Amino acid sequence: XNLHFCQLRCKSLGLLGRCAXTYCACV
Amino acid sequence: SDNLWVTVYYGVPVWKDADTTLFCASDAKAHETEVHNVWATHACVPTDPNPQEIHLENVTENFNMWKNNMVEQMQEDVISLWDQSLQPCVKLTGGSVIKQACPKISFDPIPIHYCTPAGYVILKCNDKNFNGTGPCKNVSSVQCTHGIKPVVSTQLLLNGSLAEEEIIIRSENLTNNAKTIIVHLNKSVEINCTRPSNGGDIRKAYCEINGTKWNKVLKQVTEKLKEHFNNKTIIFQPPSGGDLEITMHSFNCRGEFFYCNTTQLFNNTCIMKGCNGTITLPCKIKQIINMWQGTGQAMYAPPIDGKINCVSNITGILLTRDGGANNTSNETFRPGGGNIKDNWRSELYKYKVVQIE
Amino acid sequence: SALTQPASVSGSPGQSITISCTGTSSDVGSYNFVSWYQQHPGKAPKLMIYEVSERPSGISNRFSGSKSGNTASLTISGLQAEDEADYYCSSYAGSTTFRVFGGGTKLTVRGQPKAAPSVTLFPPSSEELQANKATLVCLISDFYPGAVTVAWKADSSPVKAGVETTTPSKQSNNKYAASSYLSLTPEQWKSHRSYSCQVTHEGSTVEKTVAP
Amino acid sequence: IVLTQSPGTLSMSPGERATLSCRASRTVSSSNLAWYQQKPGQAPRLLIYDVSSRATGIPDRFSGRGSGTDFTLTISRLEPEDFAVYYCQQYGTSPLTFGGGTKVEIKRTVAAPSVFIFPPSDEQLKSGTASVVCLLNNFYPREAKVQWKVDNALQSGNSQESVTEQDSKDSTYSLSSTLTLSKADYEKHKVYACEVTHQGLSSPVTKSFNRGE
Amino acid sequence: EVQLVESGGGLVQPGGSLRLSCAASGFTFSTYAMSWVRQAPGKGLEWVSSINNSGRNTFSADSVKGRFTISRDNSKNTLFLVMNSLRAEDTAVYYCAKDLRLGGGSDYWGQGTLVTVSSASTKGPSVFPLAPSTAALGCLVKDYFPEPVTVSWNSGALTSGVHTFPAVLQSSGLYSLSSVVTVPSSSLGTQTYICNVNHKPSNTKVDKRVEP
Amino acid sequence: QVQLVQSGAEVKKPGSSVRVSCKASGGSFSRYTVNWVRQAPGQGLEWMARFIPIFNMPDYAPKFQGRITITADESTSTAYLELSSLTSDDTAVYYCASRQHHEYFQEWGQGTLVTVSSASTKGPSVFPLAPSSTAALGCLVKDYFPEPVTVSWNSGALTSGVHTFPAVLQSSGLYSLSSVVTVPSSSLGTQTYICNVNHKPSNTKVDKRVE
Ligand SMILES: *[C@@H]1O[C@H](CO)[C@@H](O)[C@H](O)[C@H]1NC(C)=O
Ligand SMILES: *[C@@H]1O[C@H](CO)[C@@H](O)[C@H](O)[C@H]1NC(C)=O
Ligand SMILES: *[C@@H]1O[C@H](CO)[C@@H](O)[C@H](O)[C@H]1NC(C)=O
Ligand SMILES: *[C@@H]1O[C@H](CO)[C@@H](O)[C@H](O)[C@H]1NC(C)=O
Ligand SMILES: *[C@@H]1O[C@H](CO)[C@@H](O)[C@H](O)[C@H]1NC(C)=O
Ligand SMILES: *[C@@H]1O[C@H](CO)[C@@H](O)[C@H](O)[C@H]1NC(C)=O
Ligand SMILES: *[C@@H]1O[C@H](CO)[C@@H](O)[C@H](O)[C@H]1NC(C)=O
Ligand SMILES: *[C@@H]1O[C@H](CO)[C@@H](O)[C@H](O)[C@H]1NC(C)=O
Ligand SMILES: *[C@@H]1O[C@H](CO)[C@@H](O)[C@H](O)[C@H]1NC(C)=O
Ligand SMILES: *[C@@H]1O[C@H](CO)[C@@H](O)[C@H](O)[C@H]1NC(C)=O
Ligand SMILES: *[C@@H]1O[C@H](CO)[C@@H](O)[C@H](O)[C@H]1NC(C)=O
Ligand SMILES: [Cl-]
Repeated sequence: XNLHFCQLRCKSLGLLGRCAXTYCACV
Repeated sequence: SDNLWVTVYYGVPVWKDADTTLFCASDAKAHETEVHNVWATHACVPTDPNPQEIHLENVTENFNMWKNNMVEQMQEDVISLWDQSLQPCVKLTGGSVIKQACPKISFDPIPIHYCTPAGYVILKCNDKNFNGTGPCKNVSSVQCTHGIKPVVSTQLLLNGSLAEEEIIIRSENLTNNAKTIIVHLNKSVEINCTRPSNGGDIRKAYCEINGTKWNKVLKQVTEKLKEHFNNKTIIFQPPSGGDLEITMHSFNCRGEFFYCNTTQLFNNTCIMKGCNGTITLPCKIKQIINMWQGTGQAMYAPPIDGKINCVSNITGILLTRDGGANNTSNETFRPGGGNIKDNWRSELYKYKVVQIE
Repeated sequence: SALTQPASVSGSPGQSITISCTGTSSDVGSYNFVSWYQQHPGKAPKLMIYEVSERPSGISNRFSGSKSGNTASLTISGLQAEDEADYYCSSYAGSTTFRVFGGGTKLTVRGQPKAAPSVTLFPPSSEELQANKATLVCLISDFYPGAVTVAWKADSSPVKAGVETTTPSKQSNNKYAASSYLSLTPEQWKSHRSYSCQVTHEGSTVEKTVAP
Repeated sequence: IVLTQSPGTLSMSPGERATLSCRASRTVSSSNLAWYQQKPGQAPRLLIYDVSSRATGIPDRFSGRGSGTDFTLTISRLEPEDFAVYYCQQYGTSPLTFGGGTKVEIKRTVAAPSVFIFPPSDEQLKSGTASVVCLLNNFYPREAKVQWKVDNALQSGNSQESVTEQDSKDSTYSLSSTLTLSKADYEKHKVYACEVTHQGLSSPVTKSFNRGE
Repeated sequence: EVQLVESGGGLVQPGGSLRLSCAASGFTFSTYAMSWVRQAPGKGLEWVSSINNSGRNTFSADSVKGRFTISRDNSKNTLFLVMNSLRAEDTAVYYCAKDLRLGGGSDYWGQGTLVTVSSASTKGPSVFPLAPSTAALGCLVKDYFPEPVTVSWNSGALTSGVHTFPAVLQSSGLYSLSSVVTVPSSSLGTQTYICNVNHKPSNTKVDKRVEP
Repeated sequence: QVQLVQSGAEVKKPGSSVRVSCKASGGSFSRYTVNWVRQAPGQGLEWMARFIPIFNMPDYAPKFQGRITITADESTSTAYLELSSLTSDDTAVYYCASRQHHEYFQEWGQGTLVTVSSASTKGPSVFPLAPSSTAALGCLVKDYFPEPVTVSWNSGALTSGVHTFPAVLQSSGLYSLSSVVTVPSSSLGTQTYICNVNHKPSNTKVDKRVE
């Protein structure tokens, strides 16, 4: 992957979000 | 009898690209309680003892690892493998908390081969520095793929094949940073992971890599990368954020779920204070994980007692580039992975289904 | 049946017999997945041996499998009355052939002696020739071993057509019966001096003849 | 793809290394090439395979190597049962092909032929055909010329010949030039000569006979 | 214990279609490779098709390819065989089998279900007397479908030496049985017999007579 | 073990078809194993046919493309070759040879002489080759078909000195060879010598050499 939840989680670390299959990668 | 009957063929016959349902084959033992064996005896046929290869002399066929339906099918099967064997106690998926039994298992991957049915044939690219896309000039046909262990992991590819000749870089589009980069190594380095039996934190584990043998391979990985990014200073960093499954080297060893920190593996100062000796990466066994299968969380039972140990050959590295620095005398790479289809591509890159008639 | 077993095998009570199963090198000679099955009349087949020489739980230790080259052998020691049945072998044969079975082997156990069949042949009924057809009823009863060759004659030359003969089933008597029906039009019926059923049974020949 | 062995004949006495080699037209691929020993009256025999691996059964003597286009069938130390024809075949590439072969003849000192001549048989002339046999016996080397003369008119297209497969003991040859013609023509002429060129002859030897006798 | 119950067999015509079902119980259905093996009446065993545990991969014989397709519903512990474009040679008992491995031997079989591919119609028999020439008489039941037929002699009273034989399927999809009772050659014309035949499959009845 | 044994020698008219068989024993078979090679009389080896796996078709040598048919019965463990529209120079010894892991042939059959010819089977006419001026003598064995012929001397007594020459195929289509033997100048009456020729079918001719 849910990308919204990922983007949001990453924003908290000052980063954008991106799915890695089912996971959440921040860059 | 002895593995492999090689043959030559000329002109004939016509074939065109197509997709079809491939089956698997293994040397699974129907007496084994081990879970890949239990799965493979009833998922896969017994491997043929007389495999046949056929060099299709003077043909050039184009390949593309990044669109290969064989990969989507292996994923289908490796999932079925896990849903059968590694049943989590609690699985939080489909707006549902699914409680099913989670007994402790005997787990270690065996190879599975992928095979075409009647009317279809696998074409294999033997060009020894084949990146993964486009023309192949030493083509051959095979009944099945090589043995591929369905080793599910991130950052480091394990127990796979090596690149025969030179280190190979693989990407759907290398100038695109968002595209994952598979590194096929030509020489493997052992990573020796252990949860020791204390008799006490049962989740504290570690991996040991010969930091000598490694930091050589990495300097070569660097120099190969130098070629693709006009001689630029290739530079490693930790993963800039995300889930633990991809921020750490995550893999399954003896059934247990290992998470290991690869900060020490990508040290630029070694590419000579310390470095030479043994790199010891801190690991942590986890029960609650995110699932590679589908999106969701899952919990497995606490780890077994006694000494858990896996020694794996590192045969590839999944990296992502940073980008925006283009610009800059530098290109930054970070441990990646997460898409488990990329693992199956790391083996099925050289294969390609085709229809005969 | 790409595996060859002998059609029938016999043996005396208490003695050992060996049913053989011969295949190609791309099945029995490439794989240790030779299975053996038992089938009594009208019942499911039953695994006696699997993986060449393994014996499922609660199968008599008298049964035992073995392989040599492309040939697999089933062996029953201490042969008993009950073991009289059909037996099929089977092997894996690569991804396309997949699974081959033998023709099957009909195992009988000896004791009762040879005895030629009591043949009984009838001509067509006028009630049937009123309806403009003719069929001759050759009745074969009380023979052993249970295997007959039936050869029909028209006058002197043989006949191949209209012949409808049944695989011999076994009687309450523990011997075999059979049946052969030859269909002719009334035309051909009259057109010949005679017609003969001719039942060969272990060298022998019982021959009954009927005529107008 | 074509493959050829120079030379046709390789005359070398026992225990003498010196060797022959295969040679591909449009280069046979990967080390994928074998060779065979064929003796007179027998089937071919697998010697070496891939390029240097020696078949089960073969005791050494027979080395061999090559890679690109030049594969040497490697002699070193011959033997009495090692004088045979040696063939060669590439697996790798289009249609499987063999190579014309190289005969290893036994070498010896030069020996001129003992030329024997035979008039036709009186039994034969009853049938209307006359056959004049001229034997060349126990000579070396193989190459020899036999001219037929009828009243010293030179004959051509009526005289076939064949030769012994080199004798073991002596290591020599023999040859039968059989001059066939009609009894009509036989009785028409008188003196029948068998002129023999060779090597060990300063002057060409002629053997002759007149019609009976 | 493992249980496999096949269902959905029956009578069907050439080109017609059926679906078979196997109800699995007493084992984890979804982890075992399963197979269909058939047996034509009185012939050997033939592997028809197999399916792997997950159901993603199926295997079938050439003599059945592109008409039969094996499937499974692992949620419903069920095995299927869709049988399209049927032919006379597809006539067989079809067994459902739990395999030791995919392509290996089958360690439990169901009781099978019979599929009869026959372009044929219900019909009463043609009833004809088989006369005496110590002495034997009998009576012919010709061209009926389907099995069985019940037949007695003199209200079922006589049986001192009756022998109602086994039925014959003709190369024309029709069964044809005969009956035969023994007598001494001094009953002839004084005593009457009868041989009541009935074909409940129709209700067709004939209470005929056989005389010299 | 692994041994291959082929059908008997055969004689065929031009524009006809021959079928040789090759039965394998004590090894591993399949269609792929057998390759077919030939050799015309005293000429080189000539490869002809194989079976390509996977695809799995026959592949032939260009020379025989439309004339040839390769086959393998797996249960019988036999291979077959079928050459059609035969011509006088398809006469050869046809070998079956077992492919191994790489296409090199380790087992060869004993061979099969197919003699294509429109000549009729015939026994030889033997004639004296008489001495005059060691001393030589011999037996000319003319106009026979097909191959082979045996030639012995005094039933096997004489072996040292003999040179039974290879056959030569006359323009007629029949073969003809000579057997000679070298003997001491003075024994021509004291000692006798005779030649035993044996053609199948179906001749023995025991001839004598005086003078
Ligand atoms: C085969 O390769 C040769 C060069 O090695 C060349 O002459 C020819 O064009 C090629 N044929 C095909 C069909 O590519
Ligand atoms: C591995 O690959 C590199 C090319 O990137 C090469 O320089 C090195 O010699 C190779 N080493 C081995 C052991 O293959
Ligand atoms: C792979 O090689 C092709 C040219 O054959 C090229 O288009 C592609 O960029 C290469 N990929 C990489 C990652 O170098
Ligand atoms: C590769 O990536 C670059 C940068 O993201 C992009 O401009 C280009 O379209 C891509 N190339 C192809 C062939 O799609
Ligand atoms: C894995 O490690 C073992 C032991 O060093 C070695 O024999 C094997 O070849 C290795 N495989 C790879 C792919 O590196
Ligand atoms: C792996 O590490 C453990 C603990 O340090 C050690 O006992 C074992 O010998 C190592 N194995 C190898 C193959 O180096
Ligand atoms: C690490 O590898 C090097 C090179 O193979 C070897 O010489 C060294 O002994 C190894 N180090 C240890 C601590 O085993
Ligand atoms: C890995 O280790 C480094 C150094 O201890 C630490 O800064 C980093 O946060 C660790 N990574 C994760 C994902 O815990
Ligand atoms: C890199 O290596 C140096 C020298 O051994 C060491 O001081 C440093 O802690 C290492 N850093 C990382 C991030 O591994
Ligand atoms: C790699 O292979 C070894 C030996 O097959 C095995 O013990 C180990 O568990 C494998 N690695 C993983 C991550 O499964
Ligand atoms: C093709 O690759 C094979 C397998 O590595 C190799 O043995 C051979 O040298 C190559 N052949 C050709 C014709 O390119
Ligand atoms: Cl997070």
